[PDB]
Amino acid sequence: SRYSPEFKDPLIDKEYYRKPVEELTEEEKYVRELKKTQLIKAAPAGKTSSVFEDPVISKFTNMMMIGGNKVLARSLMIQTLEAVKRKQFEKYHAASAEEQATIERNPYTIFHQALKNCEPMIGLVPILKGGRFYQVPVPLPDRRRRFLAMKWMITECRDKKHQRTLMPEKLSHKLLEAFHNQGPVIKRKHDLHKMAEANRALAHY
Amino acid sequence: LHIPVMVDEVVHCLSPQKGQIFLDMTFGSGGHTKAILQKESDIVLYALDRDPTAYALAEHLSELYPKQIRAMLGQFSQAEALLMKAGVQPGTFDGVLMDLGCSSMQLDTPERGFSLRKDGPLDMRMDGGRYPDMPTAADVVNALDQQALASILRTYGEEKHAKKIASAIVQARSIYPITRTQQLASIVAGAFPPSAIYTRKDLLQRSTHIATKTFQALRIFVNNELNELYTGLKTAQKFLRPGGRLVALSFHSLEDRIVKRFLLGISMTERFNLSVRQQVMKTSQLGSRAPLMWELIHKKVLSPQDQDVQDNPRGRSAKLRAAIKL
Ligand SMILES: Nc1ncnc2c1ncn2[C@@H]1O[C@H](CSCC[C@H](N)C(=O)O)[C@@H](O)[C@H]1O
Repeated sequence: SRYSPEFKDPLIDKEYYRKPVEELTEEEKYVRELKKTQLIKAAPAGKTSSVFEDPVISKFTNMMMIGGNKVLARSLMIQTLEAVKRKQFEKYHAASAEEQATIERNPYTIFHQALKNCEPMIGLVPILKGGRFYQVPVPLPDRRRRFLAMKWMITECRDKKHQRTLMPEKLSHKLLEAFHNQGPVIKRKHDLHKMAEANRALAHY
Repeated sequence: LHIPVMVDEVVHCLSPQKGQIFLDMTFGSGGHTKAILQKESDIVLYALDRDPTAYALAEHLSELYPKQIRAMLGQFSQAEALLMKAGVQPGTFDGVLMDLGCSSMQLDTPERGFSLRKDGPLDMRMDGGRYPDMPTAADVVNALDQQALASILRTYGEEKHAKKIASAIVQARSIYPITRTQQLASIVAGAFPPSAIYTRKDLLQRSTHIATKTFQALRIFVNNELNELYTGLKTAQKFLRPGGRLVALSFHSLEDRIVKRFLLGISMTERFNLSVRQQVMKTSQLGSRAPLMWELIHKKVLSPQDQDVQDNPRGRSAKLRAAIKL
């Protein structure tokens, strides 16, 4: 890294700075006087203080990026969010006053809940025993569960089964499926859990 | 003459009876196949062999019984397809007699190249030119490196001196091509002092040439008898009727293990000759078998009568493993 270990990561949070002094604790008062003597890394081009900043969608965009083409990756993302919103406005206008209350039209709420429905609680590890391989179940950390939900969704949309369908239509269709606990990605979660139940007797390895 | 090995046991074991259809995956000379068509005149039988000369014998012998014997040609792996063309995919074969090894005719005829004692082309190939591109033992020895050829001898020949007997072959081939049986035998002997030529002994305690383990090793790598034996047994099981008696004959340990580990479900990747002590040590580490698909008619391997061994020393090591499908 071109940053010496002395450089600290920047904290981009407007609220963190406007917080009054009186509310601060003696520990939080020390952290603030300390950072005034520390070197701070330049803020990356990715994240800003904008009110529309979403770290989860920004991460999903990077996991879709091919060969540093962020413009294309982000274009696909915003086209998916627009395709999700238009599909829900079409379902909303076609519904009755009672069903309309249950129809979600916010694509960020759908995107977040769609991924949370795909996160696998437990996973498997390929372990070797006596020249023979047997998988072992293990709890998954929070980072790993969130990463696997985004990798399974992107992998499913890149599958060759989809013929000539553009990515914003594929991803929007899969997100709305997972939002309703349906789809291939939800099945992958269920299969991983079901396999991790058939290997419970192998938890001692 | 070569009497069919353990013919009395194999006949009693399969108890051929009217209304039963049987298969024979190794017709060869046909001594066993004919002993089975004698007890039951109403029997139905199917034959198979890898040797076209053996398949011609069956065709010539088909005259004796027009339909009771049906001759087929091909390897164990190709047997299912050949029999699938007939359409007997379920098969419901009452018994499959999978005799193993080299035919008496194959190794009594010097031209076939199986006998080190005689002088024939170094073929050592059960195939009789049905596939003229199939490598012969001469090709195997002239091409493979010391490490590669040593493995053939070590794994298939049970030969301690695999590096010593393989280096001699590598040096000899460079000087001249290895194309005759005696030429190879002399090369293998030349790896050891001259007295070594007959130091080794068989279980019969009769002196054997010091290259009897290289002729067996190549014989099994040229004809891939071991890998073809696993598919051959598997195919028999699929084509074997429930309640049908299988009978194999293993003349050496490597084939005997596969038959034992197949009729008992034991994994083929387990360690050989495991003692009770080692079995305890193996499982103690993990602490931190599937239902059998066979019912062994005779629990322990049968063997030829000692008197019969002297009459037919070639079959001394015949280990008969009988089982009934489950
Ligand atoms: N993979 C294979 N598929 C088919 N036949 C094979 C084979 N490996 C060996 N054989 C043949 O099976 C026979 C075994 S030795 C001869 C036994 C025979 N019952 C007899 O009449 O003596 C030989 O003819 C050999 O060429």
